[PDB]
Amino acid sequence: SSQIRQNYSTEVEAAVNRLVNLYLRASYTYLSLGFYFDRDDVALEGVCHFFRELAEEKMEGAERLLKMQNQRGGRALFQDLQKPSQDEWGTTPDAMKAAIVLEKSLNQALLDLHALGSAQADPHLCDFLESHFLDEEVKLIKKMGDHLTNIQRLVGSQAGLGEYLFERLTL
Amino acid sequence: SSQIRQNYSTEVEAAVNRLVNLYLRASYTYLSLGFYFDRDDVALEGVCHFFRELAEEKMEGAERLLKMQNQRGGRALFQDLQKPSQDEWGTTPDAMKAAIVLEKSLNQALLDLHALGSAQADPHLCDFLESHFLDEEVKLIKKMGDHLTNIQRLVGSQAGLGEYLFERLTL
Amino acid sequence: SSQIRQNYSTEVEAAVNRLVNLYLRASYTYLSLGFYFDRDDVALEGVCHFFRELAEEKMEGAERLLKMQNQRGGRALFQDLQKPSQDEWGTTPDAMKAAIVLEKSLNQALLDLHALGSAQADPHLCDFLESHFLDEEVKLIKKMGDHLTNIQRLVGSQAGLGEYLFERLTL
Amino acid sequence: SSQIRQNYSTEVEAAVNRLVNLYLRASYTYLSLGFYFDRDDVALEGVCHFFRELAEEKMEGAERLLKMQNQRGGRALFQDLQKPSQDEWGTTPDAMKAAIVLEKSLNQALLDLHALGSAQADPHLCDFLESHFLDEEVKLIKKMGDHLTNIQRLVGSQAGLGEYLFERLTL
Amino acid sequence: SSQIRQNYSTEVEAAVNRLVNLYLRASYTYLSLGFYFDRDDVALEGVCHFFRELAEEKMEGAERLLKMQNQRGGRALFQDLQKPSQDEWGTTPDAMKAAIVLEKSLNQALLDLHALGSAQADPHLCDFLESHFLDEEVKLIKKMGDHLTNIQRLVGSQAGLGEYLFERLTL
Amino acid sequence: SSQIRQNYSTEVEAAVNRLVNLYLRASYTYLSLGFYFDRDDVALEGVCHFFRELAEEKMEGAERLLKMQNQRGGRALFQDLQKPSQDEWGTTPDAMKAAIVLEKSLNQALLDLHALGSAQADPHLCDFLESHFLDEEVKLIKKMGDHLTNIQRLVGSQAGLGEYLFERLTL
Repeated sequence: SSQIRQNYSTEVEAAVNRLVNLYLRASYTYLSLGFYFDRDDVALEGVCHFFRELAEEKMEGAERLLKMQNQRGGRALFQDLQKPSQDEWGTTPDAMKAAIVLEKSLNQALLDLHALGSAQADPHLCDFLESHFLDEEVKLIKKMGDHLTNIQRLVGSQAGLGEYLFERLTL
Repeated sequence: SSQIRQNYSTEVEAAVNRLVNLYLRASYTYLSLGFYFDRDDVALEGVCHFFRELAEEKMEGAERLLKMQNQRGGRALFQDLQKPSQDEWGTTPDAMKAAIVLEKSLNQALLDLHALGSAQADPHLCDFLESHFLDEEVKLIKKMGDHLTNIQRLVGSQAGLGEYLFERLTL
Repeated sequence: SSQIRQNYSTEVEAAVNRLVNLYLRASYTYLSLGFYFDRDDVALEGVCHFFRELAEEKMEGAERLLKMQNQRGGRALFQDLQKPSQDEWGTTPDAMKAAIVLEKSLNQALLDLHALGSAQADPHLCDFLESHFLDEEVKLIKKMGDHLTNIQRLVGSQAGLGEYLFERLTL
Repeated sequence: SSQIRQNYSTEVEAAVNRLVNLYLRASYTYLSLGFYFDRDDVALEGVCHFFRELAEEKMEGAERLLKMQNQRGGRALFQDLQKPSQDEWGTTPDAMKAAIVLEKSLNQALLDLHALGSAQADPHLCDFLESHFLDEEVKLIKKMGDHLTNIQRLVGSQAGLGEYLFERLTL
Repeated sequence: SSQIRQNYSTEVEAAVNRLVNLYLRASYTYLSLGFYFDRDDVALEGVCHFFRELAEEKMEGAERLLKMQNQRGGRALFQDLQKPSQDEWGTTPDAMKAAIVLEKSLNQALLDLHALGSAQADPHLCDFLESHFLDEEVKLIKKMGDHLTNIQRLVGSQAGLGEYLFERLTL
Repeated sequence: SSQIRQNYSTEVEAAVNRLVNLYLRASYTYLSLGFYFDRDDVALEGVCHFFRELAEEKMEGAERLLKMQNQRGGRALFQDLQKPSQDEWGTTPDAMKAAIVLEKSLNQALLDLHALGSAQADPHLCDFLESHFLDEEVKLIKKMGDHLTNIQRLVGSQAGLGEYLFERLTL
């Protein structure tokens, strides 16, 4: 029995492990999305950079969750990482929609975990998630939504031209 | 059919994809090894740092392989990542032995791939692997072997004392 | 008989002379491509600069080959330089396709020479080509393929507008 | 018909194209002269450097002519480049004599072109040639003549010693 | 049995030990050549410095080979060092010829070792030799050949004068 | 007969040549001792560095002796270098004892040579040895004796632990 563990439920410990898996898998998805936009027959460098930076941020989220698990006296447990949902990611709007779907699923897991900690009366967990995760998610999702609106407006006009202009002038 | 692909076999393309998977899985193993040494009941910060730095280096290897795949006109394909072989990693000597086993398996995949490129008369592949991978592996494995010899010499004497001294004065 | 020559075949010496000719002729082609984009009725300065820089790089390749020929004790022999294949180079996509064709032909001569040195057991030649030529070619061809994909996407939409935008925002 | 072309004869346009060819071929000759003095059995580094620098200057002359052709609304047209007149260039005095012969032939083509522009009442051409070409030629030829006199004086005495001393102390 | 050794043949291990001996003996030869040119009745300081610097470079080669032997898990084994082939080294041309003979013998041992590693499918060895040894040898031998040609040209004229001039103005 | 030689006996000249051989052989011994401590199964980096630095110092001693031989008008003569007395050097205390034995043998050769110069009334030799060799030896031997006492005290307690601590905290 842990020499430091206090007010830390087995349910929260398990939930944090699942969330690590979800962050790792999102990182993997972004690695894939990034290298797809690096293909010579896709060739949108700004889009590649966008998603590769997101891969690093998700990996950072997982590491932060793992650090907290140990701080609280929980034990990190890792599961297999399922490969990303697609091998090819279509056009800029397809990939940005996919990204928002992924982020919304992360945000919901965060929200579920926050509801669990609140039901378990775990204020440290609730402060940890609010400080480092919940606002970062809101801000990123807003940014993605802004990007989708701009991409959609551009590719309604002329699809190839619009995609090029967005990568050049926004990304 | 790729506008840039030249002298790049389907066998090498497939082999490079498998090697990416192997590097990603090694990264995952090192993340696990690192956070285990971060546990309040293990508490060897130098050892944690050692393995967490290795996680970053393996992730860097995977990214470099993916970049080359695209440079050559191959298509990156990702598979599921199997979880690390253990959930708990025992003592410093156990973990360092595990690390050498893992690295030796990476080095053999690199050697196999180099033999394949040589049989396919792919000099770019052979130069790529020699420049960025084969010497890094030799140097890392030597470093690990040096570490194991020092840890074994220390924990033969007095196991807890020896483990502490190694983490403090070498790592 | 040369006071320094060792392990350097007459076949490799001849092949290196042919490759110098091929590099010189590529330089000439790029000079032509560059000044065509400088015409008042073509007027794409970024495209001119792209090809004029490539003319300098190919001339650098020839000089490096000549320096090695002398280092090894071979004798540089020069042949007539055939003029470039066209007098006028059409549109940006036409010129970029022509460039990829030229580079792919250079890369194949490099690959052939590397196979010859390997059959002659000439490791210095094989290291020389890998270090200074084979990776530069792979990277340049990837860059060109990226450019073609972007130009094609732009000129599918609206050809003049697309060509202008590419020269302004990528080149 | 060119939107910018004014007072620019078809005869001058053709003459400028021939002169580009002559400058390119002189550059080629100097590349050859330079790498000959780089041979392990010739080994006069100052002489190599002399001629390799001249190769760059002649290439610069060709580029300047091509730029002016486009400025005036003429169309650059390239022809085959004949290889240099020799494969081996003998002694320092032989090579310096060859250089003066080549430069005198360039200067005469410049003089002929200036006489053509003057007969065509093309003052821009006449100013262009005077500013960038005619005085550079006079100064270079004087320099070469100075060098020949010094080399001849030295190799009259003792030929190998004299050649070494000139390369060391003048070049 | 070595905890790190992988893909490293007993034949290569033995060959590397022989090459260390060959590098050490070359260092010894250059020490001798250097101090001979330091004699009050020889007195060519530039020549002394030339060979003493080469003694240091050969010692560096031996150390680099020994470091790699240990990196790979081989065991360094040292043999007696035979004294240099001469006690007195004649004139500058005699000593430079002797140096080229020695270097050509080193280069052939390197080439033989590279052929052995290639037959043993040891790509690390092959990359190690190419990176640090084979090009250094080619460049040094070219330099020596250049020096011999210059010395021979000078001492054909007037032997003492020529030897002095070479030491003063080249070395 | 030497234009500079004065008060320099054939006996001293011969003795200085023998001492050069002894210094060279000590250098060789230290190279061996150094690379043994570099082995992955020995792995004491401080000890390696200690002996490799001593190899350089002994090589410096030999060079200084050779320089003086020439200053005095003597002729350097080199003999075969016998390999070091062991291929493997045991533990830190074994190697430090071996080092003291070697240094004591060098110091005795220096003392013998000083007694010879004094019997030959060669004050320059006697001052040369006192200034650059005799005090360096006394200081090095004291340092080694200090090291042995510390190593012996440590490995009396717990041998592996003690050896590690000495390499970490003294070397």
